[PDB]
Amino acid sequence: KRMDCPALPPGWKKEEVIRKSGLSAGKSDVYYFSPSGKKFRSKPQLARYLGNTVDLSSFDFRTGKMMP
DNA sequence: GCCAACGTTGGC
DNA sequence: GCCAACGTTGGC
Repeated sequence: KRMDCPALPPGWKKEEVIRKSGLSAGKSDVYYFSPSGKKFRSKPQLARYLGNTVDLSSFDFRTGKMMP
């Protein structure tokens, strides 16, 4: 399920999807959803949308935490 | 050797 | 044409 990510602005949720098939079966991808449902797949994609709203330079994309 | 990042595939 | 799932690799 999509769980709230406190490091990001209110309404931002993150979800982790285990791959089901193929040679990378078992690995996982992380996605974020904006307050309005829009899907982000990488830290630079989040960065382009959020801009000056929050400094994502210490943001660990995979876990959803600022790692100082 | 690993994986972030994002192109490509397959199904719709 | 859209998009979720998977392949792929340059940079580390």
